[PDB]
Amino acid sequence: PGECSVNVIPKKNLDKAKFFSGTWYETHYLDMDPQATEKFCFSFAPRESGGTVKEALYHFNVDSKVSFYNTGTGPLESNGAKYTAKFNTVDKKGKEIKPADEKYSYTVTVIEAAKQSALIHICLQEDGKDIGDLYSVLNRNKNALPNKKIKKALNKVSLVLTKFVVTKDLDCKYDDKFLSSWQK
Ligand code: HEM
Repeated sequence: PGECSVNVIPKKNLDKAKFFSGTWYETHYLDMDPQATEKFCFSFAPRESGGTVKEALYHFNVDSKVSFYNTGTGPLESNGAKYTAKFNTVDKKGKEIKPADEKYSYTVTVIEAAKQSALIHICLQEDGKDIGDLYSVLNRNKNALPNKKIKKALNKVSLVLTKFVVTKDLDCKYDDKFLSSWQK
């Protein structure tokens, strides 16, 4: 069973306006499938209004040199640092090229945020059942190292940063304009 991790604790009192703004780059990631060894880069632009999150997602497969673009939309939980979204597929210009498949969703939890850093966890689900999960360290700057608060959050749940894949040395290609222009 590709079971999602337990003990994923949403940050208490996340500053919403701060987190749900601008562009976040993944700097480190830990796919919980040890055989998922394809190198990836990721960036996203999450926005929130009225209790609904609308975000633009960008992945880049370093192995295959193929990128894919998604948008996700879903309700923010009352705790303010977790949301479950449905997603579609779009092209670089924002047009839908594949509609949302109802049977798929994902759940994002913001575990910690400090200064220019954040730590999130994503659980992918098919029909409300776990199909896989990933932790990611985020930063406003592609090359930056995480704040110590991020490490403390990882240690609370027996993870260490060395187990994460480090992005900065890979041949990432980003579409920063797709994200910068999100909702403009
Ligand atoms: C907010 C954070 C993230 C969200 C919401 C997210 C969302 C998604 C979604 C919806 C898919 C499925 C796309 C599809 O099958 O059509 C996907 C696939 C995938 N994502 Fe993420 N992702 C996030 C972060 C990351 C990060 C940080 C990495 C690694 C650096 C990553 C690696 C992957 C991989 C390896 C796949 C499988 C792609 C394939 O089938 O070729 N994701 N992600």
